[PDB]
Formats: sequence, C-alpha cells, structure tokens
Amino acid sequence: MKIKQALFTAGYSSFYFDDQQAIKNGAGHDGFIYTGDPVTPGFTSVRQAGECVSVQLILENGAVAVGDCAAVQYSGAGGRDPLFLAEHFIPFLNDHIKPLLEGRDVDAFLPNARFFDKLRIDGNLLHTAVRYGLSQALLDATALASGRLKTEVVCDEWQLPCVPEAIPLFGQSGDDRYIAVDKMILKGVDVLPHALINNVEEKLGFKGEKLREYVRWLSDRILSLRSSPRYHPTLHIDVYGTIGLIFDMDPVRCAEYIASLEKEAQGLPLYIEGPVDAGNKPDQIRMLTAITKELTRLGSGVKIVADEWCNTYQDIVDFTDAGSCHMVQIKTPDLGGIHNIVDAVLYCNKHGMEAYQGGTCNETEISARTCVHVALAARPMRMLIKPGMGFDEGLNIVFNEMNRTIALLQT
Amino acid sequence: MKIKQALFTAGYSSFYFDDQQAIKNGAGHDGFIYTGDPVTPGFTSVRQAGECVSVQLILENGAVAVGDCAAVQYSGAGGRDPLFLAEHFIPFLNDHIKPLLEGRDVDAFLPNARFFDKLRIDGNLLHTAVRYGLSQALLDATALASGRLKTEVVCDEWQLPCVPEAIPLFGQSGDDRYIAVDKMILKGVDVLPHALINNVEEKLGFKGEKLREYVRWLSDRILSLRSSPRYHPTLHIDVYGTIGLIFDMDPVRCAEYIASLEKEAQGLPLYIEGPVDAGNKPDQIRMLTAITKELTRLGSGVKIVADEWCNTYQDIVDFTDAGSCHMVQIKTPDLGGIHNIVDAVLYCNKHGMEAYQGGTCNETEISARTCVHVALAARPMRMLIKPGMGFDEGLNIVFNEMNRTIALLQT
Repeated sequence: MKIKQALFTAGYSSFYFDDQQAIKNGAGHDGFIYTGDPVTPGFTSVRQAGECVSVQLILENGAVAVGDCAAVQYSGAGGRDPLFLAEHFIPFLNDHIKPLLEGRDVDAFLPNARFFDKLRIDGNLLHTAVRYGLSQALLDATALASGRLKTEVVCDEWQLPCVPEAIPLFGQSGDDRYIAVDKMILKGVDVLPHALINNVEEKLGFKGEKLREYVRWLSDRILSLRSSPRYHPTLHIDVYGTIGLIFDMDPVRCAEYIASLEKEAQGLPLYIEGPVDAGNKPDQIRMLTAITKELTRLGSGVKIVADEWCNTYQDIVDFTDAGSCHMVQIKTPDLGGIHNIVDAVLYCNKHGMEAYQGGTCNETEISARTCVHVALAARPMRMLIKPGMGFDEGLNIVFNEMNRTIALLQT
Repeated sequence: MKIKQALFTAGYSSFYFDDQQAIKNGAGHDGFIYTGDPVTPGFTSVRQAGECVSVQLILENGAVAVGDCAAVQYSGAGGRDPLFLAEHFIPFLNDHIKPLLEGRDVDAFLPNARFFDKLRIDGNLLHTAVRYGLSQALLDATALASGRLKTEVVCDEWQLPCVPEAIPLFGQSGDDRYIAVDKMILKGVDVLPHALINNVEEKLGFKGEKLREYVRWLSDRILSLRSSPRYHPTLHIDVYGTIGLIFDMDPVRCAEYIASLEKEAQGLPLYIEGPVDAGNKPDQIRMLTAITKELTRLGSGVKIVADEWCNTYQDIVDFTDAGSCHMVQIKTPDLGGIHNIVDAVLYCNKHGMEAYQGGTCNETEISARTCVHVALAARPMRMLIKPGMGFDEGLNIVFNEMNRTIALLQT
C-alpha cells in the first residue's frame, strides 16, 4: 500500500522554546516573559511559543496516518538541533519531502524510517524534529495499512514478544513543585515529580539543604496524602547539574551528598537526574562514571540518570558501554527517527542499563501518543508523562493511550 | 459496517471533580487539596481526580473508533449530572451498553446517537457523560467505516457545506489569570482569558473594582506584549454570578457595571460570561434578558454569555427564544450526545444567538478532538480550548486538529 498524499500543517506544541543559556545567564522576567536578549543561535526572544509541524499521510485505503515534528524546550542547547519553527519548515517539507513521500510504499516501516533518518538536503541531515515527525507518521502509516496497532508493527519488525504490560510513568512538575505533587498523588503517579531543581541558591541550596528539605517534604506529602499504604512511588528529581556546581565538580563529594538524600526519601526509591554538567560528552561520561563508582563504594541505594550530552542513539550506546550511570534519559525528539528509540531502549535493556523513555513538555499529543506504542513494544523502565507543564493533560494522553492499547492487545 | 467489539477502559481526565457546594460554603485548603467533607451525593472528597471512560469500538474492517465519557469539573451542580467514576460506570457499560453495541450498524451516525440519547435503563436516561462518550465513538465509527472524516459525516447527515474554515478559539486561564494571559498572547489566541473570577472579595471586588482593574491590566498587557497591532483579540471573562451578588440581583445595576467595563478594554471586544446566577432556569432567563435589555438601552458594546442553568439542547432553545443574552455556552458534556451540540449550534445560528461551543477543563484529548469536528461542521462563533488548565496542551489539541482537518478537507 502506498501513500497517496502527504500534508504538512503548522501548529503549536505544548510548551515553549526557551533559551536555556540566556536563562542560566540570569535573565530576569516579567510575568511569563523572560527579559533581555537571547544568546542561543536561532532565538529571537529568550522564550518563544513552541511550534510543531503535523504530518498527515493519506493512504490508498483512505486512512490518514499522523505524526508531529517537534523539538525540545531547550532547543539548541547541549548539542541538540536548533529550535524548530514552522515558517521555515513548511516550504522546505513541501518542496523537498512531499515528493519523497507520495507514492511511497508503507507495508513496512523500518526501510522508510532509515531512509529519512539518513537523508541529506544541501549537505545536512534533516533536523531531528523532522525525522521525529516523519517517522511517527510512517509508523502510523504501516499500522493503518495493515490492520495493526503501531505497537504491533514495532514488535513485528524488531521481532519482539509484545506482552501487554504497563510501563511506569513519570510526572514532571516544572516550578510548580508543591502543587503538582498533590496532583500526582491524587492520580497515583508511579514516579514523580522532577521538581525542576535548576537554581543553586533557591532550589538546590548552596550546600544542598533546600533540596534535602524538599525531598523530606516530598516523601512526607506522599506518606500523608496517599489513600492506601500500597502507594509506594519512586522519586525522581532533576537537578540540572547544580550538585556539581556546589561541590567543585568533585564526583566523590557529589556522590556523598546524593547518598545523604536517601534517608529523606523514607523508603521510597530515589533517582537523581543530571547531577553534574561537564559541558561535553566525553567529560560527562567520565564524571557520571566516577559518581556511580563512589555511590557503590558507599553502598548507596540512590541512582543517577544521564541526560545532558546523551542525545542520539550513539550517545546512548556510549553512556551505556561506559557503565556511567544507572539510567539514561532517551529524550525522544533528539533521537530523530523513532526507530532509534526502539534500538536505544533494546540496547540499554540488553546491557543492564535502565532505559528512561523521556521526551519534552514541548512536544504534542500525537508525538506522545506515538511514543506510548514505542514503549509498550520496547519495554523501557520508565516513560515521561508528556507533553505540557500542566501534568494532568499529559497523564490523560499517556496513561489513557497506554491502557486503551493494552486492552486492544488483549483482544 | 458493524461494530465487532466494544471495549471500555478507565482513565484519567484532564482535571478534577470539585464539590461546588462544599467549597463556596467553607471547605479548607491545603496545597491543591480541599479539606473537610463533601456534601454532594457522589463525592468521597471535596476534590477528587477527574476520571473518564474510553470507548473503543472495533469495527468489522479492523478500524478502532474512539470516544471518551467525561463530565464537568463541577459535576452534580447547576442541574448537571453527577460526578462520573469509572468504578461504577465500567460495570454499567459492560452490563447495559455493550450488548447494545456489539453487532450494531454504524453506516450512519444520527440514528445511533438519538437511540442512546433517549434510551432508558430502569426508567432513567443514561448519564450525560455516557451519552457524550458513546456518541463520540459512534461518530468516529461512521467516519472510519466510510473513509470520511468525522466533520464530513456531520456535514453529510445535516446537509451542511463544510467550508474548510477556522473557528475562533477561547483560552481559559484558571486562577493563573496573569501568567496564562502572556502564554495566550505568545500563541496568538483569538479569545481570552476566562480569568476564573469566582470570588467577590479577592477577584471581583465588593464594588467590581478589582475586575475593572483586571480588564485594564489585561488590555494593557495584550497591547504591550503583542508583536503587532494585527493581534486584536476578543476578551471573554467568566464571573460565576459574582456581579449579581454585589448588586443584589438588580439587572439594571448589573448592566450599568458591565457596560462600564468597556472603557477598560481599550477597543478589544468584551464578553462577560455568567454575570448572575438566579439559582434556577426560569429566573435565570428573566434576569439575563433584563441585563441584555439594559445594555442595549445604554448602547453598550459589551456582550453577556449564558452558562449556568443553560445545560441541555432544550435549555439552549429556551435561552435563545427568550432573546436572553448575546451568546450561550453550549457546555458540550452536559448536552449528552454530540448530535445535540450540532442541533444547538444550528438553532442558535438560525435564531440570532451567538453559539459558544464550550466544554470543560475536566474532559479529554479525544473528546476535545472530536468536538473540533463538530465545530468545523456546525460553525459556532467560538470554541473552548480544552481540556486542562495548563492551556498549552489544550491549544495544541484543538488548534492543531482544526488545522489538520481543514487541510484534509481542502484535498
């Protein structure tokens, strides 16, 4: 079965593109607006409306396959591709990509995904967001062409068993780190709450005391508000390299502090994401490896998660092969074609690395829904509730698609 | 084409069920949680996780049609049906509705919609949320059975032209009435920001002075932050009957006050939703009619929107026939089957009433997406961005489905 027509439509994604560097530099704010000038290439303001491009593929059988081109909030940061604006990409896609899609056979997914993942226009690989959206739509096309769910296509082409089972979900609070926790407890979230600990003085504390007090508040809140003692979620907090900043980038001192947080969790498993940011991939791998080594030496039960500088499929392989940390965030839009997510999760699983199938608040309902199918097939240890910063909406999107799909698979 | 199998799966909707009478009375607050105990017949807490039931209809051709049963945040209030819990409704659906779906013909939509809308089980109509969700799934089924879009099915069955054209969208801020406005300006929202003016002392002011100041803040913010004068949105603020409270239900005084807000809007058209709450439908119609009469006598350009006590198709007809106000919120889940939305919008359009196709923050991505199709066909003057209180996610869902669908119709 062929694609008859391909359509590209501009839209809004579920958050904003933020110039992370300008914010780190100290940009002030006025309401939701960051002031001053941006510094990251592509940005014309420190904060810009998040955008996407929807891909629709009308097939010969009349079905319409969908996918969304989307990019992370902190685009252009940490080795990632630049922010993604529809204005530029709509003509580009209509001119250069539409003719490569129309008439294309979709009975299989992988060959098409690989083709677009390696395509170069004017010398450059397609933006990861374009590969992300195209690959979502191509997976959906193969599914709709053959009476299969997207999950089933993945299980068939990767020769995976496809046992119907939920994936633990992780809710992110943004700066709403108190109110969002209550929401997450009310909705029985498996892993929480991210907490956006992205400032030393006010969020982590100069000696880590603020984060210490937050973990205690968090575990207390869970133990106080939960409707049954059966609710025993995992704590996962992202510190945006701030721990490294207060301990002179000393992996041993970092590990000591991280280990000291275990008591504050009151028996709930604890994960700390992005403990340090070494500023480049090789140094980041070495630094996380050293922290992991010291955590083990201490007999700590606290785990660390790689994120910064771990973008592509090969990056994930490199962090895994080095035994650098316990878990890696596979930040889905940054991998380009979604077949790379499947390969990354399987690579992690084979080698004992915990796969966190993440993503961004700045993606879409379609990209998130598609990611649910990738996860149900590949079996990561954790999946981000996305998109958006409201939490409720992302949970509705991810949890319900997951449970709807499990129910379908069970028929 | 028939339905082969009907599945019902519990999920979370995009907000919370709140016990209205427990609150405005005196329920305490602790973070996101309300304290004390509800009075409203079905509530186990003053605030509980919003729930939905997803309906999946597997057709003979293998397609899977979807719809979500969902109810409003303030369920059980204002004449609306009770809160909606999956624990109760899944067994109900499997016992009473599944036998009526499996083997059912879906070549058309309207007969099925009408059947379930009027069906009585033990003498009672189905909960509006059930009719809402079933009707969404049945529309989707007719569409998927015939290679049509949902919007096309509606246009075919109501003999409408389906001109591919956008509908103005309305963003709601929740209590985040300052920050959310910035989000909405950045994303060029057509109508904004609701503002949740639901408290006299803190939001309206005992003499309406706080709302006056807010309208000025709002228009100033739009005029300052917008990138160009081409962005000229409409203002729509919901006051939850508080204007009626401060003027002791004197419609002339209410009108005088509403009219006085025009100055503060600085040329942006202004709508005030729910100016008064007379506590019952007949009194509500009379009160709004009197306010409208006085606004017209004053030559005011400010418009008012009915909401409370205007729930069902027939309620909408009654408010319209009375010439009671400029616009009515057709609050979608409360109408039961979605064919009632189409009929209500058409009735308004024929009889000089502006149709606002509303909804709730407490519905889902599927219900919102389905509502887009209803609006593109029926042509209301305004459509709510939903679900959720984060705004971004709802805009992504509603705006992007709208534009995707317009593109498909143009093929």
